[PDB]
Amino acid sequence: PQITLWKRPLVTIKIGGQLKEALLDTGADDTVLEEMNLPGRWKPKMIGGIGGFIKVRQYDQILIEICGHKAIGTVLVGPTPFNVIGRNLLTQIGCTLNF
Amino acid sequence: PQITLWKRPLVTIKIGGQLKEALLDTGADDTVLEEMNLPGRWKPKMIGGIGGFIKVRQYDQILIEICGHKAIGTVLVGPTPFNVIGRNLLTQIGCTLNF
Ligand SMILES: CC(C)CN(C[C@@H](O)[C@H](Cc1ccccc1)NC(=O)O[C@H]1CO[C@H]2OCC[C@H]21)S(=O)(=O)c1ccc(N)cc1
Repeated sequence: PQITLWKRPLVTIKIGGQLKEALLDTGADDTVLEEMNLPGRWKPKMIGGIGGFIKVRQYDQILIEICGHKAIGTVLVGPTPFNVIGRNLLTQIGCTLNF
Repeated sequence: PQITLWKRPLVTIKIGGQLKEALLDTGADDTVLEEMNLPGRWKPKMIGGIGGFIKVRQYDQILIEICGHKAIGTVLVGPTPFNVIGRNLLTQIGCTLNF
């Protein structure tokens, strides 16, 4: 679909069999989700945002479904203000910016 | 044009008679630019993201040219790691997400 930006580009995602709301975020390299239980092993990592750096749990090769489109990649879990879908997954679903 | 998301969506912008590089950021409500000494009045503001909040100066009705597309609106100025063009101006240049 084509998504205009008059309001936040919020979409429903499916991860770990649960539905959630997330923000399509072209300014994010990586995908960062709010605290949640995800299966599989994870490694401690750090990620930096506008306000500094936070501790996150890095899950690799996670299946996420974004508006029906499937992606399999890295998901960082930690104290983010919002579920953000970053470019690592936006590329998988074939997302581009157009003006 | 069409901007893919393999790499950061960096574009050249023109603000206050200066050329800068900035992210086209669908995850930013409002445009935030690295510290610069714009003339005119401003209002204090705090904006938050990953890592917490930063203090910024809110200027209104600032003209910005993004890849030849002119826009005018709110520009926040502060110690951001990156110039980001937010939805408040992305809508003005006709920018959409497409997948
Ligand atoms: C977290 C979002 C809901 C909001 N952010 C925009 C977002 O695109 C930032 C924009 C951004 C980009 C680079 C550096 C700082 C902030 N990206 C970001 O935090 O990404 C992190 C996860 O992937 C990594 O890649 C970049 C940093 C990491 S934000 O920078 O904090 C922000 C908040 C409010 C406004 N008006 C403008 C910007």
